[PDB]
Amino acid sequence: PYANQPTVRITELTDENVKFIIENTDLAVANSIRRVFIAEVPIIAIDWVQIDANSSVLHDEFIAHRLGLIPLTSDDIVDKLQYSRDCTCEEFCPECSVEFTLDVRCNEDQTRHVTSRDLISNSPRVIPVTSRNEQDDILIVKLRKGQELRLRAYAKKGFGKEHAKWNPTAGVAFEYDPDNALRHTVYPKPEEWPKSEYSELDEDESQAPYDPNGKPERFYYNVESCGSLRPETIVLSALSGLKKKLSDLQTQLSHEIQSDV
Amino acid sequence: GGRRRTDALRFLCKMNPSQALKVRGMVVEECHLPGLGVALTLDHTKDGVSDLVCFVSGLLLGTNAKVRTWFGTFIRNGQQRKRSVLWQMRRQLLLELMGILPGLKEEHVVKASALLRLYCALMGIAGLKPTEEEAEQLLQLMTSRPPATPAGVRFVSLSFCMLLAFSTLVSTPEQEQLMVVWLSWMIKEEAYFESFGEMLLLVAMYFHSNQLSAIIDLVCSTLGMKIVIKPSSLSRMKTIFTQEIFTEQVVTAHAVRVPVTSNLSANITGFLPIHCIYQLLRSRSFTKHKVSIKDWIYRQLCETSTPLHPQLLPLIDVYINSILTPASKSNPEATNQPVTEQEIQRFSITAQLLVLYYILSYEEALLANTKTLAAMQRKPKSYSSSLMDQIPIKFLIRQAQGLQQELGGLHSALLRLLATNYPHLCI
Amino acid sequence: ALDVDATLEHVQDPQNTVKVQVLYPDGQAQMIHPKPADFRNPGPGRHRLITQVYLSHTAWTEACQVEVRLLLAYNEGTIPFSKPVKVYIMPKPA
Amino acid sequence: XXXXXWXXXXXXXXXXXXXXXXXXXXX
Amino acid sequence: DANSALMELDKGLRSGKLGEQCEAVVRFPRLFQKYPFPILINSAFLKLADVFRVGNNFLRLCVLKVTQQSEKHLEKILNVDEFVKRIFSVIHSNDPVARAITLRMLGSLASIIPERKNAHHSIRQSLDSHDNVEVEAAVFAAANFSAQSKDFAVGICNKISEMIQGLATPVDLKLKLIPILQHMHHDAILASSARQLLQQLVTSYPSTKMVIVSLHTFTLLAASSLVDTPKQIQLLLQYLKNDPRKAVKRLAIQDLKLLANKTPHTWSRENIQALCECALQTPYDSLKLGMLSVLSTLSGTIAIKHYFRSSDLVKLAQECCYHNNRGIAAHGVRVLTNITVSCQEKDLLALEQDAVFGLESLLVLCSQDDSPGAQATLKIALNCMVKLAKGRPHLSQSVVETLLTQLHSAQDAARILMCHCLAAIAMQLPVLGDGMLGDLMELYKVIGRSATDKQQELLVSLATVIFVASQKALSVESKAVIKQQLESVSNGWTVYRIARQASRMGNHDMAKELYQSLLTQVASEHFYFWLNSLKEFSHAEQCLTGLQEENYSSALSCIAESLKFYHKGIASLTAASTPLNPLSFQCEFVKLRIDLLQAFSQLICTCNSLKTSPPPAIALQRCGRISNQMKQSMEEFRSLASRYGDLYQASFDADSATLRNVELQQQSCLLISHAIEALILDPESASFQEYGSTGTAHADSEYERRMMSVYNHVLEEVESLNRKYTPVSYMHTACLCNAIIALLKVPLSFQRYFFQKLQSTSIKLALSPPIAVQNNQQLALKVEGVVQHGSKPGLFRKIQSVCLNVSSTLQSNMTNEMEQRVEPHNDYFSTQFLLNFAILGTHNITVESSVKDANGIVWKTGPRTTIFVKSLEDPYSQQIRLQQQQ
Ligand SMILES: [Zn+2]
Repeated sequence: PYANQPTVRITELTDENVKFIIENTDLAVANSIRRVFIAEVPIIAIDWVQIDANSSVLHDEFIAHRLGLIPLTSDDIVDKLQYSRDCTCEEFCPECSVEFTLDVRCNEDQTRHVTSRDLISNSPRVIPVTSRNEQDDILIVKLRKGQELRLRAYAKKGFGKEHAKWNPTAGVAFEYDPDNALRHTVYPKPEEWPKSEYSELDEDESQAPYDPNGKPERFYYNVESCGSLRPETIVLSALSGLKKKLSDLQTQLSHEIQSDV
Repeated sequence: GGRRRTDALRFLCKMNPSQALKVRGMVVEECHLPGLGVALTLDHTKDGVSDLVCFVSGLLLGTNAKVRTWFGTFIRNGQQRKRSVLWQMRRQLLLELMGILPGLKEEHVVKASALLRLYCALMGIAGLKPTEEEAEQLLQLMTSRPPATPAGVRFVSLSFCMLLAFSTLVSTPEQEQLMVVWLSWMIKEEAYFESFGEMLLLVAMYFHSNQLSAIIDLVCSTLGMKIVIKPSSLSRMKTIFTQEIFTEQVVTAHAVRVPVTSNLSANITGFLPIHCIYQLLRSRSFTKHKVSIKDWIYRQLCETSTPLHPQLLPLIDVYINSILTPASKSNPEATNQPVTEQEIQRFSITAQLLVLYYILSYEEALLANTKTLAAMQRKPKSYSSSLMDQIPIKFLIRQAQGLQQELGGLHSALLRLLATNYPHLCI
Repeated sequence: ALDVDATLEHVQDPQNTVKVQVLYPDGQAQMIHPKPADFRNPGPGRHRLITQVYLSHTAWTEACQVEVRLLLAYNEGTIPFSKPVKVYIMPKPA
Repeated sequence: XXXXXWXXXXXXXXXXXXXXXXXXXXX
Repeated sequence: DANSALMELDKGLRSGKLGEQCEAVVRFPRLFQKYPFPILINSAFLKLADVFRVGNNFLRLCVLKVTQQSEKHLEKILNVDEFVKRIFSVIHSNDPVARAITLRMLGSLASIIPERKNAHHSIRQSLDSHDNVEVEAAVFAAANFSAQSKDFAVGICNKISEMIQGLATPVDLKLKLIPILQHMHHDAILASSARQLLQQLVTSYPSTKMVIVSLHTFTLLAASSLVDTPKQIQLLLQYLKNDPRKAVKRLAIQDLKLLANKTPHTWSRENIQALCECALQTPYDSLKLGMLSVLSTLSGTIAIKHYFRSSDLVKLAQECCYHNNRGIAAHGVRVLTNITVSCQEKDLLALEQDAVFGLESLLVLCSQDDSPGAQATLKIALNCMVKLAKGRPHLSQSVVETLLTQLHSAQDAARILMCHCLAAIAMQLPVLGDGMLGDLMELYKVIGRSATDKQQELLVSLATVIFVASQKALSVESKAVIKQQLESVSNGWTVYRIARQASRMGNHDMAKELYQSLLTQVASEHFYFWLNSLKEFSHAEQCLTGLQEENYSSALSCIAESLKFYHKGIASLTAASTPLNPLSFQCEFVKLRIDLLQAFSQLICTCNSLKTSPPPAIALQRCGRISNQMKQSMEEFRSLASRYGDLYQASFDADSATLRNVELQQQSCLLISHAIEALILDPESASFQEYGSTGTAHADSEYERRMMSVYNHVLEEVESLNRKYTPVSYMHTACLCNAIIALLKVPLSFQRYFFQKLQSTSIKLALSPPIAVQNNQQLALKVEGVVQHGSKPGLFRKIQSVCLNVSSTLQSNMTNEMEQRVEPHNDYFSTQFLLNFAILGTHNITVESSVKDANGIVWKTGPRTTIFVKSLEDPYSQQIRLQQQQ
């Protein structure tokens, strides 16, 4: 009648992904963890662009949409930042937002590439991921001579349930039962199906023998980050966020039971 | 740049041998030219153990971390060179190892312990990879038979924690079977359990629970320093104990032969035998292997000091549950002298309060269990009413009131038991 | 601005002896001379000091403290006079 | 009663000295 | 979590069952101990008050017990009004038991609600109730509130008076009701009115219980309210000499003992005279012993100087010196000894011998009986004769002689105490040591195995007094002692303690042999390395004893051999260093001894390099390389002095003796540096009026006496050879280079901090800020630390202020040099620093923790914790700065 006792084994930790295994937990818990990975981990992304000048071939909505999709370093600042709707300031403030400024003027005969280096932050720790001190820079717009782009952008806190620009993950690879011992999927011809990366069978075998008493455990993960958060920070903030949602639901349910009874 | 300076200063110390190892002292103080100091302490050895073992043990195991890292990097870089003073050090240490190996004499066992901990320090910090002859002689020194002194207990403890720490130095079935026959010889020995048996039992519990993380902490605490172990090296070590050496039956039979922690309290920290006994009673291992735990529980309860260890109350609770579960019947504390004599020679007040807590919790478990037992008439085995007259319950809770802060939750639980069971004593 | 209310008891000449010291968390120990206009005298041997002392520093990463203390000055040095009192200060960036 | 008697006033037993006593006493 | 545990024991108090509810209530003090947070203690106390208001009387009693056990935490609740109001609501209950429990709550809460007038009114109303438990609880609450509030006390004094002379009040409740007047120490007129009431009360109710309780509360009022003391003392003496009951006299005796322990300076000569007259004409030894205990307490204070020929106190001390009771004899001897060592008048010369022979008679009476009460009087007598020997030096010979004659004819358990006495005497007067060596050695010989339990303590104490008595070495006595231990004691702890005493007193060959005998007895290799290092240190200090006189070649040989053995010892000592209790002081002391011996050897090499290596071809200057050599030697010896000083400052846990030893080594190397400077480098600039005022040479040890004798001799030689020769002199090198020999001739003493760790204290220093801070912002170091007292917290010194020094060094210089003297209030301190980082890059900052004791001495003890700070720039600020620069 009680809780699981889940164990964690991490097989690969990199600045771009974490590859770990969760055992002795339920399928619903693992899937909700994956869903919070994609949708409910808060990061900082641009959500307010004031265009002052745009002579480029791309219109203002296009530039704003591209600026929103630029990932920003969000580690240990997204926890301090409040949501913009929850903060009591009139305009934006440092306690709920990060201000960005871009001002590029093309005066040369060569094409000017407006990149994420031109996005200038007012916070030293919320910067574009490609501007971290190898990889090239995210191109925003290309400018010919005479064209300019002056804008003021404000970057706030949100999660991927609202908009995919706040999704911190690139690919959340998720697996369970790699040898199909549970027969949760049924291959018409199991011989022509390639082995999983986590498969524990020989070349002569095609799938494990059927286990009638089995349940899904030993869930395999590969959480690739977009660079906005460290992948370990993605997993830790996902667990904290799911815990917080459950605790908030506990609080409201306790109030509702107390008011009804 | 280095060889010329080393030769010049070795010649200078040959010219002035009185201040020769003062230059070794300046080598250590300035953290320059480690091989020169090694050559200085090697060239002037022409009782005790030796000066070289003290010197490099002090380098690797000293308070100064800079000197430790400096000497470790020296040995690590010297390993990569083709087989030069490092090899002279290793040959001298090896011929020092054969100087005491036969078991061992009762006066050479401490020397063997010091040499063995030196090899610990080398293979832990320096990254020294021992040779085949070095590993064979070292493993021959592991399986020696000390005269079962406390020095011998320290010797076998260090040898066992090195088998745990460095499982990469066996690599052969013959040294494997020599190791396990030495382990079986140490297990069947009786005078070692007076300690080493606590360590054996605790690592057996940790492999049965598949912890393999505080195993590293126990090895580091016994050796007195931090070593990277890479627990995949201990994977073959786990299967030796789990399937062959420390089975559940022999660890359960060993759980009663280990002595109790005398005068245990919250001051005595760390993982104690009481925790392992509590873990075994949680898994009902003693009834599953027909081993009597009543004597050990009574002996542990009879020796307790004035701070209360947090594990004592859950241990008593699971012991009472083990008595009254329908899985089997652990024997309760006997109605005579081990309870009547215990509540009269000069037993501790915490012992009396713990026994009173056990008795009252046994009474509530009996009254909450007979509604659904339906097993046997001898299964309850209720205490006599004449026994409870010799128990000064109000008096004992009166002393327990005055020492509330010295008890964890014992005074609270005793108050709850008194209020539920004896409301006439709560007026 | 920080307002103080000092209950000076049995001070012979509080107009020219009682001084306010503000001590920032760094080495700054700015000493403030109150004007004689706000040394109120509600009784014999009783005095009231109501000054609006002024505090400023650049940005802090956390609200540290500030140390406010009354001092007595004499004709060449100054000595502690009142109980040391800590006030929390948070200079936020512009 | 010497004020500087080391063996006397052994109520303040240390950690190293206590272990040394336990090791060199029963031997 | 704290709030999780609070909810875990909060859910139990609506269980309905009284057992789980009292469970929930009495778990609260453990929660208060674990989580001392005011916002949480507040909520816990408010719900405890709520369950007090709604619960039954047993739950209310549990809340009362919790409140009594949590008195220090209830000052930090700060919602006082509603908490006290919901407790106070059930003062109106018709149940007298509930009213009594609430009165006990109010008395328990009286520290945080003084001047709370409804509580005062409830106590006053409940004092007149008809239920005994409610009246007793009201008395308890009145006793608590009178201590914490003077406005309660002024009216309740009149009320308690009127209900004491009210005869409807029974005698036992009167007895409980008298000690309310103890807390009348608020106003002088209040204490005067209380004293008038007590004076009427003692004569109004002359019962023995009434006079005991009234006299004790009168004296507690007189001790607390200090302007009552001479009349209280004279009242006590009057009741001691006139009231015939033994219990009243016994309270008068113990009460005058309390007043003499508290305020002995306020006793007049008439009070001491009256107490002495009481002790003369009493027929009971049980009362005379107590009176002499009071007079012996008074004798050790300045009351004797206020008292002062042959007076009644002297005659009483002489009479009680020869008494069949051992306690009366001990007290009379203590009074005689205190009078003798207090002053130097002509009259005490007669009673000096009286004190000596009374001491000897008490020794011959208290030695052969082995009673538990006899050992206390023996300790008193031996402490008294130690004080007699130290305070007055000349008569110590007879004291030592009677101890030696008593040693051969006394029981074993008495012999440890006389060995301690003889060692305490012999460390202060060294001329008495060598004359008593033969008898003590015979006593060591005649032990054999004629004991089983006190044999070990007697062996170590008697070997200790051999080592103290023998200022020189041992030739055959060492072999006889070795044979005695080998035949008798296989317990290696006795051998270790005897070797420890040998290395303490400088008998290093004996220590070397005993440490060789001990290397096979240990279990851990750590103690093996420690014992081997001790053996090598003792061997090296024994090798240093080969310096006969003036022979610099043999000096070089002996110093080289000692250095070889001694840093072989430090090679084996740092192997014994542990993560838990490292050998830090031992390693630093041995390293400093190595450096001092090496500097001595280098200086003797420069002595030889005067005559060797002749001066250069030059037509101070024109002296050759030797001028720079003594310059380097002076620099090295001054650096050694500074390092001995910083070892002194870093110890903080040593004795007075170990600190004195470190100071002696520092003075030794300072003496050598000054001897270089004053007669090689610049005799004209140096050699001022450095006449040390050698008056009372209060040197506690023989080693200290030898060191200051050597210092005085060397300083006199330097002053006598200041400008008598040219700076390139053979007499200069000879006198300095023989000063080396005189300094090294006395053996080194290893003190107690080298062996035993007492007063283990440290700073945890858990600071809270590679961390990164913006260039424009200033970093805030919220640094906090907790001290860790081990066993005795203030055995030698106590922490008064924790001086924290923090500085920042860029490019991981010292520009943020800051200092704050914070005071720990509950063995914990917290302060916050403001560090500025204008230069971008990695900033290494370090924080120190100096401790200033009660005397004002700075002890550099705390850890040097370092954290690295990176000064990263804002991208907008960086762009603005580059645009402004370009
Ligand atoms: Zn905001």
